Amino acid sequence: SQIPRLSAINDLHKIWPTVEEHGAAIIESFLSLDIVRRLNEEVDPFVKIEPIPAAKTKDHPNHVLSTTTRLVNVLAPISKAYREDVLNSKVLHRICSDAFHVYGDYWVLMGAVMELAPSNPAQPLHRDMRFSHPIVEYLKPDAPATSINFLVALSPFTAENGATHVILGSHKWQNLSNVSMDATVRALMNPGDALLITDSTIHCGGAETTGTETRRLLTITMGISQLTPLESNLAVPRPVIESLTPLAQRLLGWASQRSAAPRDIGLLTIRGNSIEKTMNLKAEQPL
Ligand SMILES: CN1C(=O)c2ccccc2NC(=O)[C@@H]1Cc1ccccc1
Ligand SMILES: O=C(O)CCC(=O)C(=O)O
Ligand SMILES: [Fe+3]
Repeated sequence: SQIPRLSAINDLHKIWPTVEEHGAAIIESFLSLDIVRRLNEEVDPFVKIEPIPAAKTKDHPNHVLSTTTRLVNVLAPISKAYREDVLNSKVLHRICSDAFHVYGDYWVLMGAVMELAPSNPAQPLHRDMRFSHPIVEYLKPDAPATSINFLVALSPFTAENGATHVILGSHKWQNLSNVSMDATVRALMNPGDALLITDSTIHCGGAETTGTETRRLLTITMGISQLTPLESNLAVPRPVIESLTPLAQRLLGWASQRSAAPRDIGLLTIRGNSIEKTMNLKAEQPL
């Protein structure tokens, strides 16, 4: 049984129901190739200078990722394509509002480019969020997913170059005794395609077997606004913030947030008023 493949335009309403049922779907042409090109060009130098995940100069080293992984997050100050095109993706927002409506507003838990060096080994099969949000393990097993992960190919995903592994249905597994690479299927994808999984989907990056190809992806973990993002936009220059849409501002933590509770009293408010109202935060002011 293979990962279902859906069109970003044609099949839009089918995407989240497909993930909710099977734990994974491939969104074909999630980002256009022109956006992929621009993202790539804009993040390239930051990828090249990024040290190892656990670099000694970091005061929050990532000890989990392999030394042949590079991960660059807080993309808004680096990439116009990301902060305009990606953060405003209609497809992305329709899926997130489909996924998160029971909880409320959602935001970017982390937007990162990952680049894997040739011969990068397969990651251990895993669910996300367990090195950041242990609260998630305490959720009842039937609780709606509180985060999801769009793994967007910025270069080709093939079985040979380490395309992601997923276990279909594994987001509903309580008993993990059956986890093995035996149960996986691959996300074979063209640049701009996205693999969409939930925080309970068991998955892993694949083994890069060519010894030559450098695989790159954009991972967008979207999560309910009641959960703290893994990354901070607090240091993004205010001019950059004020060039965004209000929606993009909210996604980066530069706006207040709402839950779905009928009498919701809000998140990140100030004596009854929003961040953006208190600070008189402008939007869509070009640089
Ligand atoms: C550790 N880890 C990340 O760094 C990561 C990277 C991109 C997007 C999400 C994310 N969150 C995570 O929880 C993963 C978990 C993991 C990663 C590699 C091997 C085993 C487990
Ligand atoms: O490399 C991949 O395709 C998967 C990345 C991943 O699962 C993670 O880093 O949490
Ligand atoms: Fe993962």
